Amino acid sequence: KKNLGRIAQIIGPVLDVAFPPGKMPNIYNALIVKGRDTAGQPMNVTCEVQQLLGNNRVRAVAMSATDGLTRGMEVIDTGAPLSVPVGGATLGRIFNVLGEPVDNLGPVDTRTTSPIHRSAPAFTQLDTKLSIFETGIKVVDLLAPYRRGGKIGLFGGAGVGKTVLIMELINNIAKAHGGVSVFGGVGERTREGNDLYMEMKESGVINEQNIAESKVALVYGQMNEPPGARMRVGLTALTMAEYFRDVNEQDVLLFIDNIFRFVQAGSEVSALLGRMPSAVGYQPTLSTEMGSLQERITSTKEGSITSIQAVYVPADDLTDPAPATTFAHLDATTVLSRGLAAKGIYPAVDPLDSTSTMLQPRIVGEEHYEIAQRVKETLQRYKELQDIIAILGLDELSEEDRLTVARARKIERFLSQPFFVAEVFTGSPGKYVGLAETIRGFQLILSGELDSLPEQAFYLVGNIDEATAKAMNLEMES
Amino acid sequence: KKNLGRIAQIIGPVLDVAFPPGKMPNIYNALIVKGRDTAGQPMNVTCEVQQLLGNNRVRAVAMSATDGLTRGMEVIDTGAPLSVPVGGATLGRIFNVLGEPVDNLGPVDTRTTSPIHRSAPAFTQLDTKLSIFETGIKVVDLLAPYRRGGKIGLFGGAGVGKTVLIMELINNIAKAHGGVSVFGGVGERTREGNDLYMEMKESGVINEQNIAESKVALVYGQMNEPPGARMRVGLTALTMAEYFRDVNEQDVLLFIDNIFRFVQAGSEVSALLGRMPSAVGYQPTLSTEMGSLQERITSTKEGSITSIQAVYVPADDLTDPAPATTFAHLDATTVLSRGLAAKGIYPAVDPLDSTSTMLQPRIVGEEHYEIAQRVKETLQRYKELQDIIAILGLDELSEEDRLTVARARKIERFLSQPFFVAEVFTGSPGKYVGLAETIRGFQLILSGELDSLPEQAFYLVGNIDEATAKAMNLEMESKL
Amino acid sequence: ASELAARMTAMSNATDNANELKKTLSINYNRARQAKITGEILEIVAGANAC
Amino acid sequence: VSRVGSAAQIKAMKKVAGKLKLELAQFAELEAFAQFASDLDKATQNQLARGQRLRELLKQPQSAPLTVEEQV
Amino acid sequence: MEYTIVVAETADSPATLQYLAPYTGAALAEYFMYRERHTLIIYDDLSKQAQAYRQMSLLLRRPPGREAYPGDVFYLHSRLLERAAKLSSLLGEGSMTALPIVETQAGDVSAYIPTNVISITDGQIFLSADLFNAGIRPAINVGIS
Amino acid sequence: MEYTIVVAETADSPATLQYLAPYTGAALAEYFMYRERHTLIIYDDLSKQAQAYRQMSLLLRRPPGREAYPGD
Ligand SMILES: Nc1ncnc2c1ncn2[C@@H]1O[C@H](COP(=O)(O)OP(=O)(O)O)[C@@H](O)[C@H]1O
Ligand SMILES: Nc1ncnc2c1ncn2[C@@H]1O[C@H](COP(=O)(O)OP(=O)(O)O)[C@@H](O)[C@H]1O
Ligand SMILES: [Mg+2]
Ligand SMILES: [Mg+2]
Repeated sequence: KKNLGRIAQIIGPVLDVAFPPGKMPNIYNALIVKGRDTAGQPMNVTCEVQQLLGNNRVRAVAMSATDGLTRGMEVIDTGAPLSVPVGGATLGRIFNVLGEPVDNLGPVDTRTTSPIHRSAPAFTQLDTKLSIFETGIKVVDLLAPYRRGGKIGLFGGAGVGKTVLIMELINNIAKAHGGVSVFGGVGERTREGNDLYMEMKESGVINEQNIAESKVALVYGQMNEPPGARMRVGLTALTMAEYFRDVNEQDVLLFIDNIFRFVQAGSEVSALLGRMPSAVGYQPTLSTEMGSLQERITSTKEGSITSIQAVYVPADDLTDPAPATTFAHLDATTVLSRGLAAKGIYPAVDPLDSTSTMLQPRIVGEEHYEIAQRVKETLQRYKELQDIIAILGLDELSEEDRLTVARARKIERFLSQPFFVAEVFTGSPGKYVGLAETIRGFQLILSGELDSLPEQAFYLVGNIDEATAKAMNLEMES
Repeated sequence: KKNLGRIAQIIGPVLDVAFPPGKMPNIYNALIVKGRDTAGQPMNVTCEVQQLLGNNRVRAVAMSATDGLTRGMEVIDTGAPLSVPVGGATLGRIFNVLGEPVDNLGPVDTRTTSPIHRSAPAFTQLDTKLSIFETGIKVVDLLAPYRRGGKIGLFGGAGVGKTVLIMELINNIAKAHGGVSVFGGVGERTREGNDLYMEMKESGVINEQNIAESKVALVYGQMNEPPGARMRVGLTALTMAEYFRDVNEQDVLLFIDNIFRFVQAGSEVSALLGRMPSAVGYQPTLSTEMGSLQERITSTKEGSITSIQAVYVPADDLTDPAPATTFAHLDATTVLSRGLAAKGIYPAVDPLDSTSTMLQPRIVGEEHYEIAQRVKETLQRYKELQDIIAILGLDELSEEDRLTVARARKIERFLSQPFFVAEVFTGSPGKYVGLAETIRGFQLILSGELDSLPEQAFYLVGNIDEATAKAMNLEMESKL
Repeated sequence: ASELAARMTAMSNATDNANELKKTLSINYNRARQAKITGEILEIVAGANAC
Repeated sequence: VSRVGSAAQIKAMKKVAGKLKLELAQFAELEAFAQFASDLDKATQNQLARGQRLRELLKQPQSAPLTVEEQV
Repeated sequence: MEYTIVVAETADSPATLQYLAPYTGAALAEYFMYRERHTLIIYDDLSKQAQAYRQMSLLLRRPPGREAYPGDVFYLHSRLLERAAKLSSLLGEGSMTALPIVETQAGDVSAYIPTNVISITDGQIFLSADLFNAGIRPAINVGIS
Repeated sequence: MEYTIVVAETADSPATLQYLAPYTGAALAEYFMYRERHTLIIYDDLSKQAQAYRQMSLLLRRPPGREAYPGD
């Protein structure tokens, strides 16, 4: 005997639903429109109450296409927020925003479901253990080491390598991970989700037979989806991540590509809700919508989520409010560059604009910390000299400033690395580089014992030994 | 107080007050709201009528904090604008916007009051005399001489030195000034308001033993005030400074810090008064407000007002419409640079952008004028060269251009000066420098008779005798 | 003559690096010029509707 | 910028560091100008030495504070 | 023109028909995709669809963003270009190669409309104007493409 | 922590509580300032107080100003 609504208005994906005066749905509750098409009757238009409007009327945002909805259809209030299946039944499965399987398999076991709107963990239940986390990448392990159990951001514009670098952090880590990984695809290419679903199966992670032993749950709301769906994809993936943290008490990896598209979709429907926008046309509730996602990610004293997010940066502008509101939530930010990707240095990580909480001597060690400083002191000094050498060139620099230019020109190429994922672009095989290899490889450039080698010997080699073996062939071949 | 109104809306500092249909307050009248405090006692909160709205209700901006007010409280209309007590009874006293004494002494005698809104003097009443007064400052007395009876701006961003310069003008001028001084603190720090009060006392200008034998009236409208109060602080201070001019017939100093906050406080309430924003988020009445206030500050035939006022320039952007409106009203703009303050050259007066209408040979003579041009020609020449000495170095210059570089290094240091008020920043005692000592010193740097001294000999010295005697100490300590 | 032609080579490369610089500074100015005007009016048209 | 100045210090610090702000500000002008000349004289070359020693005084490790004794 | 449909809007045409026409031409291309054929769709100026939808929504008094384009500008071109796909063998293996064309202003790849489509598209072919003026037709900048 | 109060509003909280967190802290500081104690208060991110106040005033439908911040 649920209360029954009628649709009053349809403006895009935003529906205004007229309810009886005694009973109104609460904010964030899900509504099921009856729905109708040419062939059949789909109840697959799920809504979500945003605003109570008055005159016994709510304002809801649809999670599907609203084409084919008529003013005056029956709307069913579910009485609860949007619930999603969680647990071991979600392992190996691709989901909608609505928690519904897309992978053309059997229906999921919905004995255990969970709402997508939950409060964050309490201040008491947090853990303060600062463990380092190794990724196999030379820019990442040296100059911005990642937080085991914390938020991590990959910043950069279009076509710089956020997706290729995030597929390297799945490749190096998620198979070596002792727990469940969760991928959340928010506003990305549906082709890229097809490749990841094949990369998981080919790597043995999503096994075709005995699918309940898979340790990856995929959640996809991509570019084609309506903007109300793409707001709630990240909350569907996060609800499934925080089941394994709270109930199964496992360490969880949470890859979300892209969380900018989570913001951009919340900006599009905020225009339809009639709200007064903030700077750059963004929604006024931007820091609260963004913080409602990121404060549910933090690790508890039961389990631990590590999230690696790709944050798209519009127009290469890190001062844009949607990149800027993300920086406050992150333990490590890996800013990718376009000027480095235009050179072909990959991963195109800006080594000075990429930061970390972890790069402190009580965490990384004293040997690691004193060399991460000396790389950044070298690349800062060469950053300052690129107005003198922009016009006059190298010829007018002093003996010391030419030596800092010479070493920093070798540091920048040894920061680059071939990836396993990028073996279909270049053909060269990727190299995992351990941190013990990374610290000693930059000890040699800063001590100057490899000043005789050419600079192209350091480009796209794993160890510093491969930079030595490449230096032979450039010196040998005549 | 026969008109009773009721509050219809409270949105921020702006009220809507509804009145009986025939009888309504005129614009700029003072509505006194019979509010109540946290105890339930009666507390008066004064508002000012901005616009009649129709349907027998006005829109009023409050001069106090509106938190605690209720839709439905009685609002009386006094039938008049804000009357402010003026006269000799207001000397050495600290006032609100409303003329109420802040400084925890006796009640002020309100037998002589003047309303805060009035018209500027007519075109017939303006005086024609173009006179210079001496400030003790080397950049000011050489390159932007201040007009007696004139309107002076100090332009610059936060932290370049507008307040230390205006505290130095109070130190140099207001002691030997013949008439009354009036400081209007508009939208600034209460520490700096308190700091000034102590400064008056140690200099004997508040004269705390025999009050109203003093020579200053202080009005403060500081940052913690609501924007309704900040709009009118300038007006209250000027209503005081116009009584001493008109009735008492004497020359008045009117220091205003800050005249940007008059413009900013109107901008905070303009969108709540219902106005569409003008360029850069400012009220569409920016230049009429600046104009209303500035026009009142003028020297007439009966008395004189010399206004020395700081203008805040947000983000060091002089193209902002709040400083850009102010430049037209002034007789000497003293633009302060942050490039010069980052070098430690203080007072950080940009001599190429600070100008005066008094720097004419018919006013200062041709000895002052010919060296004030040769200093500005030397520093303009060095401003053009800083690009190519950064790229190509000092060695590419001609020996004529290495010479005008080396003198402009030494002029720029010698424009700097230790202040009496800046002894806790310079670390060295301050210096009053006369105009003849200023003219004599820059004639020596330009001629080339001081080409042997190092450039740091001219840094923070008063006289040119102090620059050479500093150079003798730098030659002795070079041997040591 | 070798010194004065090394300098002529250096001042040729400096004046052509400064040409390539001046072009991309004129393009990056016009982007910032146009974005300033677009952002300035959209603050004004927002305030013109909000009253 | 500190808008209180040496009133916010003890007498010992004011006697020593009373001019240190404007000396480093004037040094940092002339260090940037000393890169523009090839052969510079000793009265500049002394002040470029003293200015680079006054910069080395001011560097600290994190959360290892200096007492006011150790600062004077 | 025995295997080509031309969907033609002009500049004299209204902004809605220029906003509409890529979705028309994509749905012509989906009739053959889901009938096991292979298809090739070209959009000449996705740049000019973005400015016609901007024209529409500023006349609709909708709050815009960067360069006065609205928020639905990404979803404009990603409804369109996610319809281009090599289909699986369970559907008959139709394909749709989409070649959109985006015009840049003095090579501004950081501009809002080129940067939205680069984040949708699988690759890009940079035609540069230094090469076209030098007679290096086709002016394909090989290293950046 | 023997002499420190920590007032914490994290970004999961609504904007009204982030707006009032410095006034919650400063009213605590004025308790000790007026009882003859000396107090230090750090507001870690005043810029985030203004963005919480921008959100409140734009959902109250107040007319915005520069960067859609309200005039006050
Ligand atoms: N490590 C790499 N080696 C070679 N090419 C790369 C590498 N990383 C990225 N790229 C190039 O950049 C292109 C776009 O990168 P992508 O991950 O799509 O960027 P974004 O995530 O910003 O969209 C890739 O198609 C690839 O050609
Ligand atoms: N004449 C001066 N001598 C030395 N330092 C100065 C001088 N003027 C300003 N300063 C420095 O600038 C700081 C701020 O200047 P202030 O007068 O407060 O300018 P504003 O009112 O624009 O902020 C002062 O605290 C002082 O450190
Ligand atoms: Mg990508
Ligand atoms: Mg000031």
